[PDB]
Amino acid sequence: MFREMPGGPVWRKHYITYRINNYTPDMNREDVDYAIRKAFQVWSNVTPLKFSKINTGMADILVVFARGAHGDFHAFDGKGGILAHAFGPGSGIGGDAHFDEDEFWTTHSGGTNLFLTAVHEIGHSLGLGHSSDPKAVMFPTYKYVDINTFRLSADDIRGIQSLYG
Ligand SMILES: CC(C)[C@H](NS(=O)(=O)c1ccc2c(c1)sc1ccccc12)C(=O)O
Ligand SMILES: [Zn+2]
Ligand SMILES: [Zn+2]
Repeated sequence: MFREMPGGPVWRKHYITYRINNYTPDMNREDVDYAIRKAFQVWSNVTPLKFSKINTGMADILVVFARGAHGDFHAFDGKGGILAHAFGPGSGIGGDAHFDEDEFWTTHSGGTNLFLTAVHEIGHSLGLGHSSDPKAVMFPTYKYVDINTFRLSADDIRGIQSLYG
């Protein structure tokens, strides 16, 4: 009762497209796109895939930020608890996930880093289950650092390598 698995854009588990039809009026909107472009790269760097964003149309997964609530989902509980969410990516209005802005963000980091989190969120995208504790970017602030200082560990590399490149 869920075998359904369609896809409009280049969907083949190999290439995943991401589109941001919205951001949030509080910080450089470009800093939200740039880091997302540098984030999807972290994966291509260690994978022979190709993730690209279309200027307009339908993308494998739609990203949208908001605060308080946004119709979809049972609405965020507020600041705390969860920091992000991700629904089964593959169904029509399913991949079009949304990020919880109910918290205080800052491109300068400090609070909740969206960059480090970026690579984490994508982890679920590639149906990547969770590990035990291999100091993976999953761990809370495994390596809290700027976006240009972002670096993976040999342990986090032992998880993805499971694909053999
Ligand atoms: C959605 C939720 C159940 C869970 N994610 S989480 O617990 O919200 C979760 C897990 C990892 C990280 C954050 C939030 S915030 C952050 C900053 C830097 C690096 C890592 C992370 C999940 O992995 O599915
Ligand atoms: Zn949402
Ligand atoms: Zn995770």
